[PDB]
Amino acid sequence: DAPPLTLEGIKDRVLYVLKLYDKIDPEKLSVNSHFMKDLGLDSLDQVEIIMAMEDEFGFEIPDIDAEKLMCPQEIVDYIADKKDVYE
Amino acid sequence: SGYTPDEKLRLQQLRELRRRWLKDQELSPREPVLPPRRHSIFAFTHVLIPVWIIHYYLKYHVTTKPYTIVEKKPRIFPGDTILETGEVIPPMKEFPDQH
Amino acid sequence: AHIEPRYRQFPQLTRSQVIQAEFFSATMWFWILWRFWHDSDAVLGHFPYPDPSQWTDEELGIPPD
Amino acid sequence: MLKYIIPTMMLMPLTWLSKNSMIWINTTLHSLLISLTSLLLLNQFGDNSLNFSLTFFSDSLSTPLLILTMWLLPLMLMASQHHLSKENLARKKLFISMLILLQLFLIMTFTATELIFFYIMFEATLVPTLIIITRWGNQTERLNAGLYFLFYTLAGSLPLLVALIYIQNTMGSLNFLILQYWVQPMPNSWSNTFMWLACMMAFMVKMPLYGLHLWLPKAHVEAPIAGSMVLAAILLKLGGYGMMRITLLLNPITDFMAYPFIMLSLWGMIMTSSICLRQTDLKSLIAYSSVSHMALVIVAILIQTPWSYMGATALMIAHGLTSSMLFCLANSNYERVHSRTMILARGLQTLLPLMAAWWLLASLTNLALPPSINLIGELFVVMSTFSWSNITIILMGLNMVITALYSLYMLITTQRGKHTHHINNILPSFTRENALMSLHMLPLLLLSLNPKIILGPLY
Amino acid sequence: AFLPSAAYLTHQQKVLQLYKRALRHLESRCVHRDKYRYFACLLRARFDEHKNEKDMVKATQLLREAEKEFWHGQHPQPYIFPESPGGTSYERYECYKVPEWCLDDWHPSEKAMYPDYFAKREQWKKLRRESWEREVKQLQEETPVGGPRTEALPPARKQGDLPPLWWHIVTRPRERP
Amino acid sequence: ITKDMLPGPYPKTPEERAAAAKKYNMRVEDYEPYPDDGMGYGDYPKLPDRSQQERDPWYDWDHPDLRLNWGEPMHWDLDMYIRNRVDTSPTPVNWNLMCKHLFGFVAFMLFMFWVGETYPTYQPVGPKQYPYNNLYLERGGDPNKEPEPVVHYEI
Amino acid sequence: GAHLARRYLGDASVEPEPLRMPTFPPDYGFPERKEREMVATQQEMNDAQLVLQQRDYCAHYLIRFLKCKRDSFPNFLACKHEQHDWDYCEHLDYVKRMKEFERERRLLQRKKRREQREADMA
Amino acid sequence: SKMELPDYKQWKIEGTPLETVQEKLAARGLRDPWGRNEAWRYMGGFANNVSFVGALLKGFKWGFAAFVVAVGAEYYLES
Amino acid sequence: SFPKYEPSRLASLPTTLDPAEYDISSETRKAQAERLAIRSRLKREYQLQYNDPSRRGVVEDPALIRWTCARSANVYPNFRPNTKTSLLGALFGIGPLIFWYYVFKTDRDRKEKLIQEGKLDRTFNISY
Ligand SMILES: *C(=O)CCCCCCCCCCCCC
Repeated sequence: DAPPLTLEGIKDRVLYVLKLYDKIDPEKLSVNSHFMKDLGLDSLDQVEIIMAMEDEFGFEIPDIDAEKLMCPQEIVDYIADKKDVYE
Repeated sequence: SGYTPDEKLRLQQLRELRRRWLKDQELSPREPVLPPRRHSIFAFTHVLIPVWIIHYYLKYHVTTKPYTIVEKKPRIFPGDTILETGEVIPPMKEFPDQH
Repeated sequence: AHIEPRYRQFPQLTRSQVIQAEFFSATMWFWILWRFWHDSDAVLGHFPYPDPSQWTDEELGIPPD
Repeated sequence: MLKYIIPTMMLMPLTWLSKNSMIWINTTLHSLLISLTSLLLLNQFGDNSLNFSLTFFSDSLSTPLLILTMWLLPLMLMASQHHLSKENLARKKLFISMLILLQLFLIMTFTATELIFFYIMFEATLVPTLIIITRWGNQTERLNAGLYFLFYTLAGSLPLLVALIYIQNTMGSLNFLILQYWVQPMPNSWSNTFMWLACMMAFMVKMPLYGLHLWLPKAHVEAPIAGSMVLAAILLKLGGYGMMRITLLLNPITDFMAYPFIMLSLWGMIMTSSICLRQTDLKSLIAYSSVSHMALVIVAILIQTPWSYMGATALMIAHGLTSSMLFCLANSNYERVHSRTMILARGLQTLLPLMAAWWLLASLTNLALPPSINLIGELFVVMSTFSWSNITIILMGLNMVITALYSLYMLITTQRGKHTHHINNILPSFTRENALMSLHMLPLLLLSLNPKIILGPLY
Repeated sequence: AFLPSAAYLTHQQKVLQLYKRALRHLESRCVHRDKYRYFACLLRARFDEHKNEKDMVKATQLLREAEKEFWHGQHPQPYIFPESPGGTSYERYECYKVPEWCLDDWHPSEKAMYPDYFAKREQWKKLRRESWEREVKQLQEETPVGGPRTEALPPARKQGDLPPLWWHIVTRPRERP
Repeated sequence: ITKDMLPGPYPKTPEERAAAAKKYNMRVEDYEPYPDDGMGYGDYPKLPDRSQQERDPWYDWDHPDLRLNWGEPMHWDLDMYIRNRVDTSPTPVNWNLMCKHLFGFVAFMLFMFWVGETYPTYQPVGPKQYPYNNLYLERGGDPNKEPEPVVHYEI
Repeated sequence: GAHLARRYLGDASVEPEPLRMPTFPPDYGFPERKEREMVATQQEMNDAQLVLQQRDYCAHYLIRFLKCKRDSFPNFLACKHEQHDWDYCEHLDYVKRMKEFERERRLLQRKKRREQREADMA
Repeated sequence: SKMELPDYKQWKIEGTPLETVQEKLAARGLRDPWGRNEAWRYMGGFANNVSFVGALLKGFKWGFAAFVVAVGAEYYLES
Repeated sequence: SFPKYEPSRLASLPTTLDPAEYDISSETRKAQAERLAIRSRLKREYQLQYNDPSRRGVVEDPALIRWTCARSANVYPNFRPNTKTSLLGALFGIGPLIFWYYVFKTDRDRKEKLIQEGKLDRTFNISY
């Protein structure tokens, strides 16, 4: 039960669920791709992305931290902080 | 708008400090330095010895006192034989059979 | 060995668990069918129920008046 | 009774000629020897009491109280040796002498066959207790607490002295055996009414009765730990013992004259119990619990049935032990966190597991868990009060809720939840505190095995 | 209305929070995934219809009416994640989160079983007591007079130093000790 | 701790109200003391009377379990409004609606159980018959007294 | 369950109540009606320690079934014939009880018919 | 320690009810941008699930065969 | 249309349904700024004296001591005997005492009357 997580594993997870979005071209985004700056997304699309993060990793990100994550690396850093990865 | 760059610097420094702390939380292979220090005996010590002890207790300390162990008298039917005095109880009246 | 965790796909199953599950389901159905074949009365009824309307007045001793 | 008075009075040269580093060891050793010696008072007969001389006697009611007192003194000696570790040697010896004098006065109060001797040492117990409270109490309100305690006791108990001298002039004697064989009925008059009131009100105050209990949540809080032990474990029981002794002469006026006071406890043990649901102070919570239990004792004495008397004896002994243990636990927490408020230190089971186990066991014995003698006393009082009247069971049953409703509450906020972050001086439990808890508790659970030695003189 | 970063909540933040909680409650009512997708796209269209609104009082009135709609349309028991507040296993392991200062009270006999860990602990405490005065002297010179107006903390400004007030946020216990 | 930090009497003049609000670490226009009805409240503030479950469950508190901050003026019934005790959090449906529905359901069930008790359900059979004078000796009847002989006839 | 509706929604003058029964003498309409006779004496059934509820008119097959159950241990599933006899006798007793209920109902119906006939005639 | 993921292009919504709901949204003039995220739910071993009647009679065939041979053996062994 | 939600004592109004949240006046902004400033000052003091490596003990809280002193030791000097306090004390102090006294007196009088007339069942009652 509860297999351990790793930084490259969770990065692969967030990227893998990110290329399954019909509003995002998978051949353009990187780990420092801003949503409404480099990808031209919307705030509501960022909310849907955060809900996808919650439904992917099984824990809910609070709203006051959900309004701050703007790049995939920021989501990686937040999940790493909340799950205490790479002991 | 996400973080300010000031907050981003603070989060990065706290994250690398936290990762160093969690790396230091690991154990070296010598730790912990512990100092140096019969097949079915469960059926003997945990079963047979209590049977012996409390059978001695019941036979020689409980039943010697009056009315400690009272048992319901055995059921008596028409047709069996008594060990204590030997009477055969008479059989019952003939059934006016329904079948 | 142990069961590795799969990702977005059907997980690995041992033959033993599915064999035992199918065996116990078949045992339950065999028990139900066997007990309904032999007893057959605790569900449907044991004895006939005589409705009171067919009893004559002679056996009830009803005086004709 | 001279075989216990003389070693107790020889404890003072023992504690006054000892070295500056071995007063505690010598005093604890010899008081434990006296506690072992105390077991020779169990020679009780089914008809006659144990009479030693013209001055002292001991039936089966005084014997558990004597054993509890002489067992309790070493416990106070072990408890009160940490907040007096930096104290001057002469003041340390004076504190130990005050404890020794209090024990001597108590153990010759419980054995006096004559009533005015009982009154004299029943009031001689005031001086060392008051000196301890007003000298070694910590905060400002120890002086007001001492004034309240002393004046409630004396203003309640001077008419008791007047009534006792009137009894000596009228009946001709104050010996308890002579009064047992020369007792006359008290008719219906106003003089007999005030006779009953003068005989009862001193013990009403010292029980305490609801409405006269205002000196308890002060004197039980501002006092030190040993003062808390004597305040909760002997003196209340001393008032109960005096009540049991003096209710013999007040028949049959009691059959109506106890009618208000029973109500003053029957409702009272509700209200004070509810106070424990909304107390911000741990020591005050324990004090109000003591008020409720002793009010139940008051009802048991006032209805004067045999079952109620044995329930009162068992309840007094068990409540003394449990209240002393609870005061010890609260004092340990106060020593560790340097504040008495209950909500400051939380989640202590994560840091102090064995003290949490002692807390759980003490709380379980507080809410009358069977087969402990707390439940035996509470049960017997319940049977007797049900025989007295029916609706009383409601006033019992609701109490049976509310008691648990604070006890486990006292278990939760002090031991369960998330710990306080900024409090980082939670040292591991010493051997002294654990030994004190075990010496408080193991006699109680052992008394659950053979309770017939604490079931009163009419067992 | 209670935040450590901002004193208040803006209108866009209220709209985004409403969209989050409405989508969560709709997911609760619409357990099957395809039905949830249908009504989630319907809710996205309904939120996108009034996206380009410039009259602020009209947007506020629409927000209040949408709040009334949501409060009429709640699940009596919505889905909560197990570790979120109100969940089944929220703060379950808080009995296991022993603070690290208890390690200072360990006996030397049991401290000898972990030599390297306690050497690392000693060097960590040495680092903390070396950087504490630098952190507080940074704290006095950064904030304006009359006290800080916000709860946000400055980072490590210079080189070779640590961010102020870092010890209780770095050495915090793990989620599953 | 100093003597000027403890609560005092009820403030009446505006400068005493300002000093009280300064003492309790709150704004002067946010500080409303209890009414001066002589119930011993003094100058302690009247908080908005909400339970600790209503606080923000995600903002980092100084006391995470109590959902409280260091130095904040705590409620007069904080020992009442903790998360282990009575909650005031809003409900999906109205309070009067809940009370009316529960009382109506309980009253309807009690009335229907009374109606069913008045009108029982049985089977179309005669009473059960036992021999030997309804088991007179087996029911604890004394053998010395002779009862009335009853008998059951076949049908 | 139509008798409940007949008594509750119609009238109770004809429908017999189950509280007290019978309201008629057994010799009314039954010349030479003979009583039920036990097979079991009270002494042997007392020594068999039967339940007072089970001490009814058909305890003989009950005693036979209990003797089978005591004598066939540990083979606990081959006393079906004796218990079949016992609950068959209990079914016959239940048939007798509902026959007595129908007799009471028909006698009350005859009472109603006779009283209305005598009221109309005079 | 090391985790390997399948290809992200293999999830397609065709045949699944996600295709039906996407076509319905298109008929209403909308689109579903998250169908590929949960296209895995209706594809693979998690597709073709039994109903209540199928789950209730699980193992009924072997149980009926066992009942048949048991009743035949009880028929033969009596005579 | 939709039923309006009204507040109760045990069920407060939701934050999102409060009109006062939507008021965007500058005075409300000043009030929230002052509240945030007070909270930031107190938090800064607490975590300045809380992160100190030298300190070992209890970070005492003046609010807790203030609350305890108000709850226990400040009740009497702020009490004035008026009609409300006297009527509440007489209603809740000697009301239940009189009620329970009358109830128990009535029951025991009836029981004694039944006992002395040989009416109450006291056959096996030998433990009292
Ligand atoms: C009259 O109907 C006598 C039977 C007892 C009363 C009616 C009981 C109805 C409910 C039980 C039968 C349900 C059949 C589907």
